[PDB]
Amino acid sequence: GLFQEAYPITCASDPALLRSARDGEAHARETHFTQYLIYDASPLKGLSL
Amino acid sequence: GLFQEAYPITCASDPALLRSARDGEAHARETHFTQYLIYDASPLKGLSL
Repeated sequence: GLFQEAYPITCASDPALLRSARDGEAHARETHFTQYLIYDASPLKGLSL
Repeated sequence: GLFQEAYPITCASDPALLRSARDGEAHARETHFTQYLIYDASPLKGLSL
């Protein structure tokens, strides 16, 4: 409410391309032909869940 | 004012190429067919910001 912001989380368009989330964003597949990923950017990044 | 110089920052032609510059210049893509990338050369390099 104070910042008027909203954090994205670990999400993509394929369960195929969701596989490269369990290694961090080092080699996370951002983009195949249309299939797009957005890594987690949040206070909740890197945490237990 | 003394050196008459100008430091280049991390900049590239493709957001394809920019993603590879994030984790260090060891395996960063310098260039492509006609695309090109400039790694950071600056007093600011290595820093948090």
